[PDB]
Amino acid sequence: LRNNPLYHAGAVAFSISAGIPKVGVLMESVWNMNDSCRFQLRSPKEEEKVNEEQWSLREVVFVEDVKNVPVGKVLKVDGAYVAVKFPGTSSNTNCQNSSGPDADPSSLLQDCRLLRIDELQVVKTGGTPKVPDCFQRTPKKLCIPEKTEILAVNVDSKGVHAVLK
Amino acid sequence: EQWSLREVVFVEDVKNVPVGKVLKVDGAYVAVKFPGTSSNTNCQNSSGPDADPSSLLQDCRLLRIDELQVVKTGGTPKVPDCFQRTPKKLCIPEKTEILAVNVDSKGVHAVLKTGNWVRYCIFDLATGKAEQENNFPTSSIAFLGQNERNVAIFTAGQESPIILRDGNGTIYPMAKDCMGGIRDPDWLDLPPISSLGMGVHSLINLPANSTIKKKAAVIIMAVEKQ
Repeated sequence: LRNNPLYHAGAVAFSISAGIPKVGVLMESVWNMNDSCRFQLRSPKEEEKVNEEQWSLREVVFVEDVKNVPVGKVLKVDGAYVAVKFPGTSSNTNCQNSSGPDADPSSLLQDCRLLRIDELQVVKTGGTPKVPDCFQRTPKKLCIPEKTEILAVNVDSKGVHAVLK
Repeated sequence: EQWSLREVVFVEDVKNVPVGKVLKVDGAYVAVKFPGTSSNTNCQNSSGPDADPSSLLQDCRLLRIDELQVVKTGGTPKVPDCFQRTPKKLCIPEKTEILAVNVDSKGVHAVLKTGNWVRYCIFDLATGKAEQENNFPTSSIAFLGQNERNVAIFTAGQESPIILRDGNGTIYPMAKDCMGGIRDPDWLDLPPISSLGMGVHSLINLPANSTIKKKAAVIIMAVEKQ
């Protein structure tokens, strides 16, 4: 879909409140980084509600956009419209095994979304557009002034702090 | 051939009014299986349980909901038939006697007697009423002639001219005036006609560049020898 959010429901993130790092699964699609969204904390339906908090994305750091960036196979094209089978479109979560030859062919209709061609973006051999990782995997050099001696250093979210002689 | 719809009569609005069964609804978009949408005319037997599920997709059109109309238990909207299957009465004026009648696409043509008066009448089939009625400029007795049973109003067929006959067997020389009335009789100096033939004939024997049109009325006159 062309109208992709910044992060999708299901992305795993952590928030550091009260010094407790809390790990939670994003419950809704994020459209702007200055908003606040609900996260279900993860290690007859009250237990499902008991572990949601709403947090702002400043506080939250996404580890993974695990899922829910939707890629489907175009099963038909017609005029301005298209039929596309995406993973997870079936409201019947209990139909995870109808991949047999006896799959009621109405189920394949139930599985596919009907959209307009202009609402879709073609996925090329490079995969879906990756959200850039927020972990600086490799060491990055800092611009140390010349002819200076470093007496002490430390770190914080604010950046690097150092005493220079 | 390219035909002007004015001259065409549709016999039966046969087929090609496609009813589809809605197979899936997705917000404002829908998938509908309509008959004859499979470009593979050779898939007429894939109605088995092993029917490749992709074939069902190939068979159904994708549209928006606003482009569709629900078919109710009365079927598709019938185009009204152009053939008046049952007899329809015409609005005949009271106290009139009918001397002759004939037909054409223009409607019904009849000669009506009213006491000592004689009138020529054209009837509209939509309303059933006379579209125009005119008294003859000649004496009514002269039209009634020696034998009123001889009165007639012959036509060549469709799109035809009209030939009246009086009670003497004479062709009555009709013509409209510029007021919509009847001009003085432009006499023909003709003997009586015992019988007259009727029909329309093609003139395709003509060259395509002819000024004479590709149609004509053919009239055969059994003229009496005086």
